[PDB]
Amino acid sequence: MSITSTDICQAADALKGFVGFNRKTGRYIVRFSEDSFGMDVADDSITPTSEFVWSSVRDDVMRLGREQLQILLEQNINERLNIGEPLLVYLRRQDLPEITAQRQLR
Repeated sequence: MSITSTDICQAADALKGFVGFNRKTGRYIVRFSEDSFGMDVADDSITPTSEFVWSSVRDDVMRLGREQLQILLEQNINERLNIGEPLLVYLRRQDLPEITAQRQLR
């Protein structure tokens, strides 16, 4: 339960599932079938939680918003989404203050 190494950044990829806002219960829920929702859910609101935690502030520069994890906390299913242990600790403290990912080809 201690803070991990840079691998913490990679553990953010371990999270799996497609989260979407259902108008039936009126909440943001996670499913594994994108085909499950018809016209009751906006497809733009359906996003893989893997990339949902990444907030692009530039083109190729994304910042990890750990507050996104609180939305997963609403679901309360840690094993279902597969939240890494580095992610569990990241909710509290961090090695990298904000996990930043950027790729350039210049």
